[PDB]
Amino acid sequence: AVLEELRQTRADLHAVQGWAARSWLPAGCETAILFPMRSKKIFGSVHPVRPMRLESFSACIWVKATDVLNKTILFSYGTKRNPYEIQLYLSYQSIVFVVGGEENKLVAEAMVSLGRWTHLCGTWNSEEGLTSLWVNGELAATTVEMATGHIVPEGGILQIGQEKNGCCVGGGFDETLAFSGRLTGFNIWDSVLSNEEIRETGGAESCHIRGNIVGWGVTEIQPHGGAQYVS
Amino acid sequence: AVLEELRQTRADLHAVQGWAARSWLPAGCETAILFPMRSKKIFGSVHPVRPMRLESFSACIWVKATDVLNKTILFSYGTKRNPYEIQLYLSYQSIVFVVGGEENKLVAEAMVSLGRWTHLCGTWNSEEGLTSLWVNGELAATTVEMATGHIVPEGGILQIGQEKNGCCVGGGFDETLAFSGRLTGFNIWDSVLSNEEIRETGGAESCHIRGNIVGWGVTEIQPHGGAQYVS
Amino acid sequence: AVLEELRQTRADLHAVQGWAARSWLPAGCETAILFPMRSKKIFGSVHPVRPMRLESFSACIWVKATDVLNKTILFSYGTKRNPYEIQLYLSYQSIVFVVGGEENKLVAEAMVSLGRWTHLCGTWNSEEGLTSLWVNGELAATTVEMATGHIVPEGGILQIGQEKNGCCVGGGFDETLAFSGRLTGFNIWDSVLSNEEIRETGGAESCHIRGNIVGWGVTEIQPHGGAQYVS
Amino acid sequence: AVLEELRQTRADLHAVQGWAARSWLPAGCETAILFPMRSKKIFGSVHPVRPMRLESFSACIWVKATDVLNKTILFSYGTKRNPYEIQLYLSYQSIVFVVGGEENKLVAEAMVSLGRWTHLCGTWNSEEGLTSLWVNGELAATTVEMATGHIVPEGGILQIGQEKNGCCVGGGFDETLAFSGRLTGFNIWDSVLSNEEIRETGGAESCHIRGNIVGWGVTEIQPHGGAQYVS
Amino acid sequence: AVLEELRQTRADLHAVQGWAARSWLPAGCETAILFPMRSKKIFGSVHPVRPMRLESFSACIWVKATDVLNKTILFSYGTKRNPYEIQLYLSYQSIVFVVGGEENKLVAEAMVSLGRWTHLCGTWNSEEGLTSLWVNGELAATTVEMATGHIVPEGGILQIGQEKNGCCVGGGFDETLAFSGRLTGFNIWDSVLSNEEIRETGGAESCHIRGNIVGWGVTEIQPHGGAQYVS
Amino acid sequence: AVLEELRQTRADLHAVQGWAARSWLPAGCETAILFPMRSKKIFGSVHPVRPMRLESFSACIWVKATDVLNKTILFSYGTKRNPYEIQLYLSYQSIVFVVGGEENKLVAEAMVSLGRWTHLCGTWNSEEGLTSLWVNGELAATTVEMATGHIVPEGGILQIGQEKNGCCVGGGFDETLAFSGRLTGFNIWDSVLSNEEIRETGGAESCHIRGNIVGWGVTEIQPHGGAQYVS
Amino acid sequence: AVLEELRQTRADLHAVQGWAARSWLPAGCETAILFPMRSKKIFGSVHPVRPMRLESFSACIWVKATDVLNKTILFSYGTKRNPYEIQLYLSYQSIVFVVGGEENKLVAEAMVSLGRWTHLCGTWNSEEGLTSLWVNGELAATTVEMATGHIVPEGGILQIGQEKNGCCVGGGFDETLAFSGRLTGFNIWDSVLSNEEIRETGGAESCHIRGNIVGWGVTEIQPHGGAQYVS
Amino acid sequence: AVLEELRQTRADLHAVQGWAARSWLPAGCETAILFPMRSKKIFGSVHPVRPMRLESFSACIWVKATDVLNKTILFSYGTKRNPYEIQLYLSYQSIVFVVGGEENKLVAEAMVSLGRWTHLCGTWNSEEGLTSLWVNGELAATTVEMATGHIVPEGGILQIGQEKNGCCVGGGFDETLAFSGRLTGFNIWDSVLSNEEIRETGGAESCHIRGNIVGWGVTEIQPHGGAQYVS
Ligand SMILES: *[C@@H]1O[C@H](CO)[C@@H](O)[C@H](O)[C@H]1NC(C)=O
Ligand SMILES: *[C@@H]1O[C@H](CO)[C@@H](O)[C@H](O)[C@H]1NC(C)=O
Ligand SMILES: *[C@@H]1O[C@H](CO)[C@@H](O)[C@H](O)[C@H]1NC(C)=O
Ligand SMILES: *[C@@H]1O[C@H](CO)[C@@H](O)[C@H](O)[C@H]1NC(C)=O
Ligand SMILES: *[C@@H]1O[C@H](CO)[C@@H](O)[C@H](O)[C@H]1NC(C)=O
Ligand SMILES: *[C@@H]1O[C@H](CO)[C@@H](O)[C@H](O)[C@H]1NC(C)=O
Ligand SMILES: *[C@@H]1O[C@H](CO)[C@@H](O)[C@H](O)[C@H]1NC(C)=O
Ligand SMILES: *[C@@H]1O[C@H](CO)[C@@H](O)[C@H](O)[C@H]1NC(C)=O
Repeated sequence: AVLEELRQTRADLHAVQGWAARSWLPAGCETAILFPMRSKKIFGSVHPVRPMRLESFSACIWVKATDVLNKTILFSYGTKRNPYEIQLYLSYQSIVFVVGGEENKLVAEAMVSLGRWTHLCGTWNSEEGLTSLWVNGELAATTVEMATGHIVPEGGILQIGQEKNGCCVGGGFDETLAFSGRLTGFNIWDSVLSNEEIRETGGAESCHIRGNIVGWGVTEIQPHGGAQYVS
Repeated sequence: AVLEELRQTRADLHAVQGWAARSWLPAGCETAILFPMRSKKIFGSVHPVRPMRLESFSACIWVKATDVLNKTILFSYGTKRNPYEIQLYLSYQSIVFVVGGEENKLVAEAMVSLGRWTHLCGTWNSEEGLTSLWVNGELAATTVEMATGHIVPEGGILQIGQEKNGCCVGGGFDETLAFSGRLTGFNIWDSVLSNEEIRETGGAESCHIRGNIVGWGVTEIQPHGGAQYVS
Repeated sequence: AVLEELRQTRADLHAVQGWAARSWLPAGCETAILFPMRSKKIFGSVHPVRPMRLESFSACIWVKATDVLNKTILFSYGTKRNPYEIQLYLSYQSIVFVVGGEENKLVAEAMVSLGRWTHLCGTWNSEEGLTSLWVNGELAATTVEMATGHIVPEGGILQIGQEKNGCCVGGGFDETLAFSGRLTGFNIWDSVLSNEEIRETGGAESCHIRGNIVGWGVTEIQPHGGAQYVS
Repeated sequence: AVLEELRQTRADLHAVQGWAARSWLPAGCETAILFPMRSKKIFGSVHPVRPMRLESFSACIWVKATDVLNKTILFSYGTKRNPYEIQLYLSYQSIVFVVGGEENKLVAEAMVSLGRWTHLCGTWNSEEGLTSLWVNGELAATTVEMATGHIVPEGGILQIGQEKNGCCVGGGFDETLAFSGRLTGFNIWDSVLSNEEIRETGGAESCHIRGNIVGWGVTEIQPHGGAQYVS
Repeated sequence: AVLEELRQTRADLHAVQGWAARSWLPAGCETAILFPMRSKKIFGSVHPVRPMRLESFSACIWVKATDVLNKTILFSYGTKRNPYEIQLYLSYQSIVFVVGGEENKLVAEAMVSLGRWTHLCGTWNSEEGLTSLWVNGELAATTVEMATGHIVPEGGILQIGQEKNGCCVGGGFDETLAFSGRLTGFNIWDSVLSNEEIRETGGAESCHIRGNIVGWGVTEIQPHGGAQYVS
Repeated sequence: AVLEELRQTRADLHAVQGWAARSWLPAGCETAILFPMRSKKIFGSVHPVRPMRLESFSACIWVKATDVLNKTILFSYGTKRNPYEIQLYLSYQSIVFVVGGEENKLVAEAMVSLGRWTHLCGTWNSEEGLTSLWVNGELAATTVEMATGHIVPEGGILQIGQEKNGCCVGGGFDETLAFSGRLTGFNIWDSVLSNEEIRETGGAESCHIRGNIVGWGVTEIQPHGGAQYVS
Repeated sequence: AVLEELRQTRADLHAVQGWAARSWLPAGCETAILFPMRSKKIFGSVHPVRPMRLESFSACIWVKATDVLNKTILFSYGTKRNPYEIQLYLSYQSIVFVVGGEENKLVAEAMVSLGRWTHLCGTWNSEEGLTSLWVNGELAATTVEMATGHIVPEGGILQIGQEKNGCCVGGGFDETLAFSGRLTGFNIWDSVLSNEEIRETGGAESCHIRGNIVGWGVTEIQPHGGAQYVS
Repeated sequence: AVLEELRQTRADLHAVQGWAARSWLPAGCETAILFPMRSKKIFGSVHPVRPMRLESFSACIWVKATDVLNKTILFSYGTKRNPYEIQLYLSYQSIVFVVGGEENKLVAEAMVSLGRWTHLCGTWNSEEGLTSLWVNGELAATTVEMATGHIVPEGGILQIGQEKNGCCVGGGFDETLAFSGRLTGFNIWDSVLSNEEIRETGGAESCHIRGNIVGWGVTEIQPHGGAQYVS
């Protein structure tokens, strides 16, 4: 009796199953930025209140990439002299973390899926260049003495979904570099997070641990070019 | 006991039944463009990165038409000399595919419903003009030697929901030509898709197969005039 | 066993109960206009393609009013000479239908609730001025020989939520006249709808019967001043 | 049998549990303002129709603060001469109510949570300065003879999420003062609400009791700088 | 000797003769409004600080009409009920002054030239409707008992170059009624000016006598649609 | 004595000589459109009130071209089907008039100077295609039976300085075809002007003879992309 | 002979006499701000690079007032706490300099003409409040011990033509306080200028002496509401 | 007789002397860009049609600087990697030409005046780095083997009045580097100009010699931030 009716109740709930699953957001975040397209002018400007005069930093982010090219920028900090200060991006299947210069990069192979949220986070300290990438909370890659003894200066432009090219011409950003998908939980810290801290940054009810420099839901992140807040 | 309570549980879930059903999206697409009204200025501009110098193409699309007139444009590619290069549209009850010139068209009669999503897709190769229309994955119509030996040139304007008229006067598009409804999953390929490929393009978890020329969620599709992204 | 866990399943579904109920829309309409506030500049312009040279008309509408004043305009058609051609509005508790002139009005007392959708609809034919108001499908009021032998001319401005005052000064509309709430299913017909037609216009799956003059989801309705499309 | 199936039914409903919980709104409010970030230009201007020439007032509000600093403004009324006429704000953990002057403040310690809605409401009468703060319906703090014999004049600017600084320079608001979170049910009364009235203002189906001076869903509350209506 | 070189000096000054003559402005006026075209939406809004609750008024204007149709509006004040309260316009060759309603008007035949500045001033007192038109300082046409015992109420919209038709439709102003040319010295008084005052208003150094209700260079005149301030 | 001081008077007037000469305008025209650069999106839309359903037409224009390429468009009228209905342009040194189609055209060799105003007027009647080009009032080149028995239809877009390419893509107009310089006195007639009328149109005090279809200072000309009205 | 022709040469030059006189600018200034009207929202923001933490200051300005009311503001610097820090304004016929607060002010009677440029410069040093007003280079009125021992703090907003009221309400500036006319040569110094320097600031070729804090043609002055640069 | 009246004629012409002198433009240039202030965001973008893949180039510009700081940029071309490719700027009194990098530069001491137009042209060929600076047509300073064997690549942004800092942050350009004054005749050539050509570029009727890469009145120059075209 009850089982038979439960059959049709489940059949009905199937309609809302996918509708709720498609708009699900990771952690406890109630807002995210949507890049519906790889444009020549789509990006998001971040305006940290605290200066970026940082020697050690651990930048985490929740990403869901619809299409990943040879080079797709998640977030990137770049000054006038050197546009590749901090730059997390995605290759065809790997994740690349660039600190200091374009030549100093750390690559973690084949642990990013397209339509699934992943907590990509990258740590780096200037004492000996001990850089690491954690994906979904477990170590993905690590290297030492890369960009060692380097300090990212102030005045640089930090963006999400693009690299420093400027939009004083009505865009001008390289389309192939753009990011198309969803971003949330963008946090940057002034110190190397501990292992447990990195694990708990990408948990279930974890969208309330925000960095001091850039904090999701606190810092001025304004999208441009077509990106929008999908609350 | 449990059955009685299940009665009221189902009665309660009835309230969310329609609310979830009305905003349901086809395939796995999490975003779509809404044309709430037939205006003189409503359309959506598409900006393919790859040039449209194509001899064979298979253009798929998910459409839900609120009202269909004698001539309602779903998508249309048109150059300066000939505005009817590629044009998929809807008659009162039939679906029309135009390639090359307005005289060359293929008509499939009475398989489009108003308030229901349908995966209209049109294939065409210039070797002998073998054109086809598949609706919901099964062949709807086919013809041979139409617009044969024709090449759609570059520089043309591609739009969704309207035809090439231009909006340098504050609109100017013919209202009767406009489209009012919902569009999603707009993909254009550079080659004739195989039968299984066409079948799987309009499946359940099928909103991740995108064309190389125009790909939903990848290409710059910007609405104008009142059209908007209903995420 | 099953009953006990069903208790907590219902407790869980309670959280989504109200969230789905609050954004529920009447009929089968998937889109509506939200007037969040009574501003000096909030309204919605309607642009019928067919001229308003009508002798008989039946104008239906779905309304949910957050706050109703001495005079709150739902929709209003007004020419340059006479701004009170057609005007449906709400008094403190009654519904008023004005056709032809401000002196010719029909009042139906105390059948409008604030936070609940109601299908207010008004019919009028110029042969003898036989005007009627139906609320939720059942007759609310009726009168004869009011504005008889009158023809509403063309060129008039039709708005939803305000009356004809113009916004060439940055607003100027009377705040007290404004409408704050939700509107959907705005339809105007060129003929007096039959009783069954009026009953089925405000049904359950009834948001696909649209008028020839103004049709919800077909005609150009553009909000202004703060009103927005709440899909 | 039924129990086993109910196990996976609950497992499935878990996906929509959090999705519905994250966008839940308090009382019966169907609309709210979202401050996604602490910008230099984010706020919301309120335009009461009735003048603020009030001697006694009870200002209620529903707030959900993502991050609370040393000084975070929920709402603030300020004239040209004295910008601190009325100002409700949040310290690190306490709630502060300022009436008349910045020196006259009432502080209620440690009853505000970050990610949870709370019905903060403040009452004040000028007969003897008997001011009170109610949090979630129960008394949080109270004092007497503070700003006694004072009248808040007219012409002042009332904002939500910021204090009176002006935005004729492209912002200029102090970032640290800004509010980042969600606001709803902003009501201001011309008289001291009774205890039962304050209790029922922050109830379950209580988002229909609105003040005469400022009423949520009635008064012109236009956000600026990045604040949004999250319907 | 000197006489011979004077010929070349005059020939040189010839190049600046016309260039200075074309941009010459009448009276001592240093600024004027240019209506380059008869757009569908060209006009200028006037926002008098003092209310238009006037019984007797004198209104002057310096006009240079590039093209005059059957009906070309210089300025027009109109309320919601009656859009033809005050309206000065030009027929093919005559000047028409309308006060109260279209039925009662004053016409002065054939004293307006196209490319030449003319100082048109219409006066009217409600005691007996004694209305007069003065062109370039000399009386043109006078009538008595027209719109007698009439009072132009407040709230009406006053414009230059168009009638009261509203621009909430993206224009909508009748193209034919538009004004294309140059306007300056728009003044409206609360009392019928004396003959000597009328003569002095249209003098040489006379762009410093301005009306109390509307005063050129003091009142808020906002051009729209293509009209611009030609300083 | 007088001659000596006249020397310095002439020396002084030298400073204003060039300043007045550079901003000189031809005919009695007091306004003109300036195309400072050959932008990708610079043009001017023209919106004739009278439809372009014309069989015979004479079109004049005063032009001062800063730089003339292989193809520089002064004005161009083009429909959706055929964008080359009417098109007057400049080759490296010649003036080209196109009516009907690109195949049939009239060319007048080497009578256009760059920095000097020239009055180019092309006439054409459909009775036998008798087309003529008049430069500065004297006939330049005439031909017969070109585009004979052809009628330019309605709906076509008419622009100055560009072709019909549409700006819904944020521009897209071919840069090379653009016009950079100054334009004025754009007039189009519904009949072939007589020889004396053609001479008078390009006279000294001749900026008051305007066409019925398009008339300078009467028709609606909207510059776009960087073009502006240089009064 | 020469004298006779010189008569007509002078008659010719008469046409350009007034045209050049009306647009004349004082000093060697090549640009100025025009306030065509006393709008509700007309002003000009000034953004000094150097902070206003000044104890002694001299502030000059060239002013030409079309209409002067009971209180018309030339420039005004005001902080959040005290909006009347520095404020130079005009009464019906006198010039008023306000430093520190409203109570302490300096008044110079009847030396301002409406349509004539005047060089008003107010100096003030905090050692003993020795404040002075210089009009056209000759001292107008001086006082001692007014606002003595006072320091104007930083963060205050400095405007020309209005007070500190804010425009986040779409204006809100008091209309009466507005300034309508022309302004130029706005300079503010960090030290009390010497008498010879004061005289030289208002000379003939004197639009190249600019203050260190605010300098005309160097400091960032943005007109708003209708004000514009009349070059 | 004639001499006496000529005295007053000269006295009258004195009034227009300065008014014509202040708006005088050099060469035969009829248009120029005005930088009224040193805003945080004032500049002008230049969009050369021909790519900047140049080995030898000569770049001229007419400049009139109101205020010159330690570093004031006239024009600057900079790529992403190296923002200092080409950069002409002014020190306190000298003119500096930078090609390749900041380390290698050419300085010409003390030949720039503030309020006077000067024709600064820098030439450089990569064969041996033979760079030269010509001021007003006479060589100022030359050097050899500086940036030798260097090629300025494509994609770099070229601006007038600022460096390459990007305006995606709502400005961000360094205020000190900005340029405040007037610019015209901006030309860049693909080959080192000859000495006679250099002299002719800065002549009297010399505003018709324009470069192939960037040509004044041909290339797309868009002012931003407050800069405007002073025709
Ligand atoms: C992938 O991108 C890198 C730079 O990010 C590039 O060096 C490499 O060649 C690319 N792989 C290709 C093009 O196959
Ligand atoms: C339907 O549209 C076609 C063109 O798309 C037209 O030829 C045909 O006449 C229309 N049918 C009608 C008007 O009944
Ligand atoms: C209600 O409104 C009507 C006009 O719509 C007005 O005549 C009447 O006086 C109002 N009732 C009041 C003010 O009590
Ligand atoms: C908290 O803010 C108050 C003012 O609102 C301030 O006086 C106090 O010092 C702050 N507490 C700190 C800075 O620890
Ligand atoms: C001129 O205009 C008036 C109304 O302004 C109109 O009545 C009259 O017919 C017009 N004259 C014509 C059309 O010849
Ligand atoms: C000049 O332009 C025409 C088309 O307008 C073109 O056919 C011709 O080749 C051009 N001349 C050249 C490129 O030398
Ligand atoms: C002039 O203005 C002052 C304040 O600026 C005011 O106190 C005074 O009353 C005014 N004079 C009048 C209103 O006659
Ligand atoms: C002038 O500017 C240069 C850089 O352009 C700088 O190195 C130098 O120190 C400056 N001179 C000063 C600050 O006196």
